[PDB]
Order: sequence, then structure tokens, then C-alpha cells
Amino acid sequence: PLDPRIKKLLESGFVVPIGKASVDEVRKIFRQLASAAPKAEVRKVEDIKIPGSETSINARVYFPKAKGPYGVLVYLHGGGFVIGDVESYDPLCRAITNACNCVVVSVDYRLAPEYKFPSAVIDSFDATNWIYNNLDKFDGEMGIAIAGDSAGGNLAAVVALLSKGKLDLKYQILIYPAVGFDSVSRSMIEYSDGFFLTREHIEWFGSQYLRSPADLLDFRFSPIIAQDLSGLPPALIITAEYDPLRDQGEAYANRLLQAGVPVTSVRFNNVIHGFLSFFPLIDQGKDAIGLIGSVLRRTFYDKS
Amino acid sequence: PLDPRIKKLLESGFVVPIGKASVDEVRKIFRQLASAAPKAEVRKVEDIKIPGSETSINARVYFPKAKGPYGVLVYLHGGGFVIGDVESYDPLCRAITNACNCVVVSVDYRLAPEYKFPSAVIDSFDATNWIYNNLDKFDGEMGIAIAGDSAGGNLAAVVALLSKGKLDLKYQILIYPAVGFDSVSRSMIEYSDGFFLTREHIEWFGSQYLRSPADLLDFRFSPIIAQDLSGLPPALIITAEYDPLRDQGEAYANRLLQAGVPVTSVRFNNVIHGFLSFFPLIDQGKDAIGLIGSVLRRTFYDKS
Amino acid sequence: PLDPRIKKLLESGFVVPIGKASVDEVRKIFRQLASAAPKAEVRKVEDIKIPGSETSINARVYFPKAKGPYGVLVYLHGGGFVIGDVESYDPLCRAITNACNCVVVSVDYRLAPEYKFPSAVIDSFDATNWIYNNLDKFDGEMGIAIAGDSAGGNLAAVVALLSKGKLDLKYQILIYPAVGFDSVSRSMIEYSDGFFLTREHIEWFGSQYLRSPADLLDFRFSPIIAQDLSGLPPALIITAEYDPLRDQGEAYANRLLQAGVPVTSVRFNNVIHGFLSFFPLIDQGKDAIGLIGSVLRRTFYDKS
Amino acid sequence: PLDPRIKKLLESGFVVPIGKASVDEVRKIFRQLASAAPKAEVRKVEDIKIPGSETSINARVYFPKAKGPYGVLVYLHGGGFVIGDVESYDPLCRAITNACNCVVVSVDYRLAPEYKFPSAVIDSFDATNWIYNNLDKFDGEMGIAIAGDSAGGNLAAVVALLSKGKLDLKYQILIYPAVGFDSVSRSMIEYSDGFFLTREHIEWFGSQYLRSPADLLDFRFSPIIAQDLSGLPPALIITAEYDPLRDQGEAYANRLLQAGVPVTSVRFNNVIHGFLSFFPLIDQGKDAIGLIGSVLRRTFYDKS
Ligand SMILES: CCCCCCCCO[C@@H]1O[C@H](CO)[C@@H](O)[C@H](O)[C@H]1O
Ligand SMILES: CCCCCCCCO[C@@H]1O[C@H](CO)[C@@H](O)[C@H](O)[C@H]1O
Ligand SMILES: CCCCCCCCO[C@@H]1O[C@H](CO)[C@@H](O)[C@H](O)[C@H]1O
Ligand SMILES: CCCCCCCCO[C@@H]1O[C@H](CO)[C@@H](O)[C@H](O)[C@H]1O
Repeated sequence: PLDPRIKKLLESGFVVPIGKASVDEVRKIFRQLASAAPKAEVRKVEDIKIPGSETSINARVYFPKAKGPYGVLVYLHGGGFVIGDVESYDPLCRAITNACNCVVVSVDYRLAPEYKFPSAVIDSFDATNWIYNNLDKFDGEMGIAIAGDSAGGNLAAVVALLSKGKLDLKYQILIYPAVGFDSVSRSMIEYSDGFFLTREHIEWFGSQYLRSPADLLDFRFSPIIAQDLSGLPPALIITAEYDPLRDQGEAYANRLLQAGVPVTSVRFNNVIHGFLSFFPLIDQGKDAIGLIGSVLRRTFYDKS
Repeated sequence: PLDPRIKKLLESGFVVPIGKASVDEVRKIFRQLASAAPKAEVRKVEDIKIPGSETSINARVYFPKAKGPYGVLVYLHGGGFVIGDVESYDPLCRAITNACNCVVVSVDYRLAPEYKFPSAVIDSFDATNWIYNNLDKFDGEMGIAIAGDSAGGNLAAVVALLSKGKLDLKYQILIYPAVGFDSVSRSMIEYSDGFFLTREHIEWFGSQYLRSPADLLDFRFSPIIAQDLSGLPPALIITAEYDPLRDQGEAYANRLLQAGVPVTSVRFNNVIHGFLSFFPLIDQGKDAIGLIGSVLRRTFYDKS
Repeated sequence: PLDPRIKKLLESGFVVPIGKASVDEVRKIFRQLASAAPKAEVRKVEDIKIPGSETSINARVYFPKAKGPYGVLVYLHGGGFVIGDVESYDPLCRAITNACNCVVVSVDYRLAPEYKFPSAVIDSFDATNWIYNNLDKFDGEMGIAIAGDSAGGNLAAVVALLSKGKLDLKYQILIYPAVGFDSVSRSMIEYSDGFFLTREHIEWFGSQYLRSPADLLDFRFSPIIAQDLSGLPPALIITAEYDPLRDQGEAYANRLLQAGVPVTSVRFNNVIHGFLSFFPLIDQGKDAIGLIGSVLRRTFYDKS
Repeated sequence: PLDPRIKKLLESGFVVPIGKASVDEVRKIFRQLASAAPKAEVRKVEDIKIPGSETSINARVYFPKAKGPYGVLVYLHGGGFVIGDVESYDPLCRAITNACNCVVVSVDYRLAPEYKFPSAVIDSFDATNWIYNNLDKFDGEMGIAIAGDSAGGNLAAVVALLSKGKLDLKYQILIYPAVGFDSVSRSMIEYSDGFFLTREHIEWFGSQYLRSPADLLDFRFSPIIAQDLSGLPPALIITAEYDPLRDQGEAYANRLLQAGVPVTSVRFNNVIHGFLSFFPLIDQGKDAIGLIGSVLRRTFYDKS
């Protein structure tokens, strides 16, 4: 069952009214929910503009208190390709920065419905490419990794595919990712309602982001159907027991493993989709952040 | 775990070498495996030709020993849209006839690769339509139901969708059906190899049957994504515990239930995909046939 | 998910208030719930007294309309060893009689708390032994089988063990059985509350029936830990997807299979514990009864 | 599926021949498998003797390079209550020490069959009590936590129960623990063979350790049936996807959560029982050690 703390929270009306309110209103509600978490101190924070192929991309850079050199984690926020932003994810990105002792660059990719697929992918890739080529600006010579949650985990997985034989990504962290279209998995059906992220929400996000059903078959939306997953960066894949997206994330882990990619796939039991965003309340979220910290300290620094 | 009888069978090389031999050779191997089962006596067997929209459709009609009037079960064989035929399914159709005390009409729909999607769907629908309009020829006034296994269960489900507000199908029986494209379910991943029907086979069948990836999004291949499942006939859906297709069949059951369609969804534990075809060996297959008999005797005759 | 029909029912307060009302009151509530189902006609019904080792055992005998000779199904009602009786199970036993075309003998074994374990086992065994030795009285020469639901499925499984090398039981039907003590299975934990049979109820029944914790290790309460399951009668084991007892019933199926006993293990999806008792409402219950009919017609008559 | 690395390992004969060789030989085989892992540097290692109630208890103390004050993790090795020792666990305890920046005290509790249950429990409790009362000897004033793997996770869970209202344990880490007797869970049945720890091994260990079947009902062997789990220390519970013990560990997590105890329950996918002992090969084991590090650094130091 759910952790009673989470059941209590859900029973008290913790919702984001996706598809039942205006885009502006759902963005506002999400901002207030996510941004309420404590902002842990880091050493320095900078807002930068990355020259993308299609737009000037805003990004926020978090520097850790630890001395350099650093690795750089490119972070892609979730929010169904429609909501969220760098500022609402500030508390989480600060927590990650402190866990990993690395530089985190959180990317404000273009959002749907204003900018449909593949805009978010293009921005995410362009940002990652620029950061790779400008690691010196962050004393970030230990290299680059990519991470994201939910829709941002989709983007991270896709960026890792697109980066093959261009960038040298050291690691990919996929936090309860969406990895394509799923009308069949048990978790999707079983947890379609009542667990914060619902099937109705998923469908609504899909309707805003994608241009046509053909986009469902594009590997830049459905990395699970990419032709060749071999040679991708080692992965940490975090899933949540009561998440409709659970099974598809675990499927992607399995597909990567079958392609010879190292993967640590961990299901956090008793919790829901989005649980890292609610780390102050949900203790397991702090522990997931600590696991991310471990894997990145190892990969970048060969430190415990 | 698998029933030890089935494990023994699999360990002895029970395969159909799908995608590793010629189409002719795999058809021949399947014919010999399936047609080896005993042919139980029925009252009468007739081969007929149904005038389809695109072809003359061969069908075999089995009459039960019980006196009429009958219901008529349209049966659509499995074989990945590529292999199988009415004659290889003769033992199974005779067993079904005797279980249900009804007329069974087994349809030789056009097969891939010679005839790609949607040829099998067109033939299956045209046959069902003709049988409905000619029930009097079989003393079949108690009505029409549709059934099929695996690829034939896909076709049956699709025919039921296409028949909405045209025919009056009384029942749909989906025996370990394929219901669309699945790259994510746990059963698909977990039982991808070693359980008779493999992922490699599934992919090969898909490559022979479908014309392009767009066909994956056609509801006539993926009934699970049909816009509206309401008003379809009551269903019996049989799945197998160790079948890659298990989860998607159970998902379709759930979607039908959510649309207000009565569904009895039963997972046969300890067995594999195709188990009804191997009823002489696999006892559970006889019991699945008996369950089909029960549901059809009830729906057609209001008899136990 | 649950069949919406069942969710609707549960949401409307369908409970038996086990452990929250007097024994008399919970017995009365259960009687009214179970006995409300239609009583289908059979050919003849007789109440008999079986001379048990410890008591005169009441039993009800149902004769089918079909002509003899018959097999005889000994039926052991559920109710947690505390509630239920032959009369509350009359509708279900009539339905079974008509499905199987056999004689059904429903046994009023002694109930807890008035008669603790192993009283119910002794009565169930003594009744089965007497019926075996008196099959001629029922024109029942096709033989004897045993069946029961829940606590009655526990008793049936135990009787089959005790009958080894004494009686010639042809078949055992275990309908969502309890097979011992379970504090660990996923189904027990996941469906501990909200699905009609709850963990609190299970614990309460255990407290009334068993004399001490040592009884938990007695194979006559926990057949799953019997030393040797080989040579037992072929089994049909029905489980329910949303039943705390699901996993343990499927475990027992697996243990029997491993001991070379034929088993057809079927999970009825979308339904709860007790669903056969509520066959008029829950359609899947009618289909489970039909499956029981199939297996018994085959075993007794070699008929479809 | 299993990580291909692990499948490869298993297919190459990675076994410990529990119950198929002498106790001496199985101890020797395990020692060579476990002790082959690299011994990472720590600051200092001391062997000590703890005055237990029934024996002088050997323990090894590992000090981290980080400066004090420290927390102290009491570590209880696995090995089915029969095999393993402090020395075979040296590589793992050094890895843990470095991950957590704390003192680790690995306890050589008495082993079966020479010393049956509850000897291991008594020694483990006595050691933990002594360490609590002697934290000053290790500059360990940040407090005490308890951890163990498999049989050692059983002991850790039991020590936490016994310590209620005596010691102030800050945390309990249960690494793929055994939590009692399980003849019913799906994982126990499904992964009974072929996944390193087998049911036959489990039964053999039980036969050596326990004195009689009554011991199965003793909460000091089956903490899952303890009367009251409330007030126990916060827990990290790690399970492995392909471990027969998986479901029972997840059940214990759920029971603790229901009793208001904080629990982070994480299933490591694609891996087997014992995977932390094989961290040099199995990368996921390094990441599990990092997760342990995170939770202990937080609890002891309020550090990331
Ligand atoms: C966390 C965000 C995951 C979003 C996954 C969306 C899955 C696809 O969503 C789908 O896409 C289509 C195209 O717009 C639509 O026709 C459908 O409404 C929808 O189901
Ligand atoms: C029992 C038969 C089920 C067949 C299910 C096939 C699922 C779709 O199969 C797919 O279709 C595509 C189009 O040809 C191909 O590109 C792929 O190889 C394949 O995975
Ligand atoms: C459908 C009926 C199943 C009943 C299963 C009971 C499982 C054992 O129940 C137990 O037995 C003990 C002895 O009385 C008690 O100490 C406990 O309260 C209880 O959990
Ligand atoms: C990782 C080690 C877990 C050991 C769990 C043992 C579970 C109980 O094991 C049992 O205990 C009994 C008493 O000795 C025996 O009668 C049985 O052989 C055995 O199944």
C-alpha cells in the first residue's frame, strides 16, 4: 500500500487540475506546490542564456560548496511537456546539487501547447550540446550527465539517444520517466486514477504536446522503440510503485540492459509519481536524491 | 512456475521456427503440430465459400450432435496473421463445437505476407456479416458470436468493433489475443523468450502483416486504442500466465469493463500462449474449452 | 481494476461486520446476503444425517434432473469456520448441481467458536468417508469429488490429504481457498482492506477457530506445509484477482503441480473473494460455476 | 529479466552448495566467494571482544577516514544463520564504512548448527547493547544504527524489536532480509530455483538453525508476526527483484509503515539475493551501498 503519509496527503486534495482548468491556472498551481519546498543553500546560482538552434534558452546554473573541478548535470524538469519551469524546480535542483557535489544546469525548454513537439527535444539537445562544449565555463571538466523527471526523463532519455557519437555523456538519470505511448501495461491500467498523475492527465499532456498520432511513433517521443539502444550512457532509472508510468520505465531499463548498457533500476515502493518534488514531506524523496548523489559522485569523482 | 508438463514439452524442442525458416516451412511445421490433436466426432462438417468483398472466402462449418436450433460461433484462427488455417484448427474447432453445442464456422481469412493488413480484417468482417445474414442456412437462429485465438483474437475483437450498429453479435471470445502494439508491458518483457511465442516471433509477424508503422495506430490492428468501446458484445477473455501477450489482453478486458461491457477475464495460470491448441497434452486447454462451452451455452440457450 | 459492478456494490455497504458484531448477528447478516440468490430447480432435495465420529452431521443432498448414474460432489461451505451453513449455500449448491449434472452433498460441519479446530476437519472427513461408502444410496457410482469455498476450500484440501490411500477422490475443487497462515504475500498485504474479505476478518476467524498458535503449523489447518502432496486428486483451483487469499491459493496450485498432481489454476480477474456466492449480480460467478461444471462432467462422465 | 551480467555469472556455476556438501565445505566456498572482493582502505581496523551474556563475542571495528564524531553502525552478516563471518564480510563492511563515513562494528554472532536459535539473536542483541553503552570508545556519540543482510537482516530487525525502550537505535537497515516463515508468497514460489538463494537452501538453513517448528512462531525468528511494530527505528529496506525473499521483505516494510514507522522500501530490479556481497561485479550493489551511505549520513550527521 501507499505510505500512510502519502495517502493522507492525497486524501486532502493535493491535485493539479490538469485538463480541468486553464493552462495558466494549472501552471500556477504547480508552481506553488513545487516551489514551496525549502531552498537549500548552494555556493552560487547564475541565470544564463544558451544560444539554441530555434530559441535563446534560459537555464539556471547551481554551483556546489565543494571545490572544483566538477561534473555538470544537465537537468530537464517534468510537467507533462506543458507545466513546470526552472524556477518551480529550484528546490529540487538545489537538493540535487548538494547531494552530488556537482554543477547542475536546469534548462527552461520550450513548452507546449505554445511550442509543440519536438520543440522541447530540440531545446534540450541544443542546451546539452552547448553545455558540453562550454564545460570550462563552470569548471566542469569532469564531464556531463543528463537527468530529468517524468516528461523531463523522457527528454533526458531522448537527448542521450541523440547524443550518441557526438557528446560524451557520462550518465543518464531517468526519474519516473515517460518513455513512449502505453495503453497496455498493468501499472498504467491499475494506477490510472487516484495516484496524483492520472491517465486523464497523461492523455491531456499528450494532446497538447504532440502534433498528430504519427508523433507517437517518433523515437524522440518514444525512446523505447528506438532502433538501437547500444552505446548509450550508463543509467540510473527510478520508478515509483504506484505510478502509472512504472512499468514502462522498468521496460526501458530492461531494454537498455539487453543492449549492453549498464543500468541500475530501482523501484521506490509505497510512493507515487512525482515524489522527489515533494521531498520535504515524503522522506523517500530525500533518499532518492541521495541515490542520485551517490551515482554521480562515483561517475564524476570516483568518490563514495 | 510453468506446469512441469509444459516445461518438459518446451525443453524437448516444441518450437515453430518463425523468422528462421521459409514461410512455407513454418506453415508446414505449425500444421503438423496443431493438426496432430484428435478430431472428435461432430454431426456434420461442410466446406463452404463465402462471397467476400475482396475474395471468395473458404470456411468450414461444424454441426453439433445436439438438435437445433443453434447459435453460430464464427471462429478466427491464430498464427500471427501468417500461419495457421482452417484445417490445422480442425481439432480445436471440433472440440469447441462439442463443448458449446453450437455450429462453428471457421474462416480461412487471407494471410500475410501475400495479403497484408487489413486483408484479414476485411475477410473476417465480411464472413461474419454473411453468416449473420445467412443464419437460417445453419438452423442458427439463436444468433451469432465471434471467437479467435491470438492473431485470431485480434481479428475477433476488431470484428466486434466493426460490427457495432450493424450485426447483433451476442458474444466475443478472445483467447490470448493480441490487441495492439506493446513495447512496455511486464509480461511482454518478462516472457519475451523461452515460452513458445517470443518477442522475435511477434516482431516478425508484425513485419509480414503490417504495411507501415502507421498501421500500428489503426484501430483495426490496435483495438485497445479504439475511441469508443461501449456497446460491444459481452466478452470472455482468456489469458495465459506465461504469455508475453498476457498483460495487453488483461488491459483490453479492463478497458471493456470501463466502457460498461460485461467481461469475464480469466488468467489460466502455469501455462503458455497457444495452450488450447495443445489440449490433448495440456489439460488446462480442455478446461478452457469447457469454459468457452459454458459461456456460449448460457448466451445462446440459457442452459447450464 | 475491479469490475465497476463490484466497485458499485462495495461502495454501497455490502459488508458482513465480522468481529464488530455478535456471532449471532454476523451469521444472520451472512445468511440474508447469501440466501437471497435464486434457488434454481433441481430434481430432488433430501436432508440426511451422517453418523460422524464426534457428532451426527446434517447434510443436504441435491439430485440433478439428468438421469443417473451420477458422480457425487461433497461440498464444504465457506464462512471463516464460523459463519455460513448448508441453507445459506443452497442457491450456490443448486447452481453447481445443475452445472455438473451430479449429486451434490453439502455438509453442515461443526462451527467455531462453539467447536474449535479440528472439529470442522473431522466432520468434513467423516462425511466424505461415509458418502464414499454409501454412493449406492445416491445412484452415485461414478465416484466422489470434494469442493469448497474459502474456509470450505481449506477443508476440502485437507480432506483430500487425509483421504490419501483410503478413499478414491476423483477431483478436488478449491474455490478461493485459505491454505494456511500468511503474513507475507503481496495479495494479503495489498488487499487487506476494502475488498469484502479483510485481514481483520481473517484474523478474527483465526482467533475463533484455532485453539493456540501451534494449530497454525498443523497440516490440517495449513495444507500448504503438508510433507507430501503427491498422489492427491486432480485439482481445479479458482482464485480472485482482488482477494487477499489469492497468492496463497496460487502457491498451493504450484506446490501440487510440483508434486505431480494435475492442476488447473485459474485467476478470475476483476473480482473479489466470495464472488461465486453472489452469482446473480456478479456474472463472472456464473462462469466460474460453469467451469466447475465442465471439469466435473469430464471427470465423472467423460462428457463435454 | 536479470541483468545479463548476472545471468552470465549464474550460468557459469556461481553456487554455494548448501545442503549438498559438509558445513565446513560450504563455509569455505562462501568465504572464498565473498572475501575475493577488494578491501577498500579505511582509517583503522580493530578486533574487539564484547562480553555477551552467553559468550565472548568477536567483533571487527572499522573507522572511516573522515574525522569524528561518528555514528556507529552495528552490522550483522548474512549466511543463513550457518555460514559467513566477520572476515568474509570485510570487503562489504569496508565499502559501507567509506560510504557512510561512520564506524562499522561487524559482529561474529554464534552460528548454527553448533549454536541453534536463539543464540544468534542473543549475541546480536548483547553486542548492540554493549556498543550503545560504549559509544564513547569509538568517538561514536552521534548514535547507533543496526544493519544486516539476509539472515543478518532478520537479526537486525529482531534486535530493533528487542531494543524498544532500552536502546536508542537511530536507524535499521534491512538488506534483502528474511522476516519469518513463508510458504505462500509469489516471489518465494517463482524464484525458488535458479537465482542463487534457493528454496532448498532456505529450508536447509531453517533445519540447522531452528530447534523445532514452534520456533517458526517466535517473533525472534519471525519479526513479521510481532505483536507491536510501533515505535521502532526508521528503516531502509532493500529487496531484490529476483529474490525468493523479496515479497516478505516488502511485506515487512508495509507492516512497519502501517505501524507509523518511517520506511524507505526500495526494490533493486534485475538483480538477485546477495547482490551487495558481489559489488565489484554487480554495479547495482555499489549503488545500494551508496543508498545506505546516504541514509546514514543524513540520520547521523544531517549531511547530504
Ligand atoms: C508525463 C507525460 C507523458 C505524456 C505521454 C502521452 C502519451 C500519448 O498521449 C496520447 O497522444 C495523442 C497525440 O496527441 C492523443 O491522440 C491522445 O489523447 C493521447 O493518449
Ligand atoms: C500474435 C501476433 C501479434 C503481432 C503483433 C505485432 C506488433 C507490431 O509488430 C511491429 O510492427 C511493425 C510494422 O510492421 C514493425 O516495424 C516491427 O518489426 C514490429 O515490432
Ligand atoms: C477464510 C478463513 C481463513 C482464516 C485464516 C486464519 C489465519 C490464522 O489467523 C491467526 O491465527 C491465530 C490463532 O488463533 C491468531 O493468533 C491470530 O489472530 C490470527 O492471525
Ligand atoms: C536466509 C535464511 C532464511 C531461513 C528461513 C527458514 C524458514 C524456516 O525454514 C523451515 O524451518 C523448519 C524448522 O527447522 C523446518 O522444519 C523446515 O525444513 C524449513 O522450511
